[PDB]
Amino acid sequence: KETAAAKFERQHMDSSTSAASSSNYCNQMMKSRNLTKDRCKPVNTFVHESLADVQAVCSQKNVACKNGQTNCYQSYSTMSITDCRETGSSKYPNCAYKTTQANKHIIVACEGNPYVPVHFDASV
Repeated sequence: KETAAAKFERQHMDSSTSAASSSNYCNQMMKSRNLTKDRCKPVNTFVHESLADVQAVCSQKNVACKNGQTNCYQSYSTMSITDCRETGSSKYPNCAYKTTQANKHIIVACEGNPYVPVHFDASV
């Protein structure tokens, strides 16, 4: 099994780097995190912050999730994020990604006891 909360960290957390290191970053991380095992996950975002920092977002600004549910929260501060979007030459099993670093507010769905992030919703 893999808890909702550990799957979030596996898919979205990357505190070991402060930014998108190189153009190689996405191809490497997407595969590394097993995001390219059943298909090429089209898009994925990695947050370069500490796990305490991202968890604290569950107590920040409450906003509507893209799905209409209401358990989403927006971060008061912008965080360092790396955006990975699948290219055109990307053909499974050879998935390809364009790495894109930025600093934006993250929106995450939170749930549970403790109330921890379980889904990345967006960034603005």
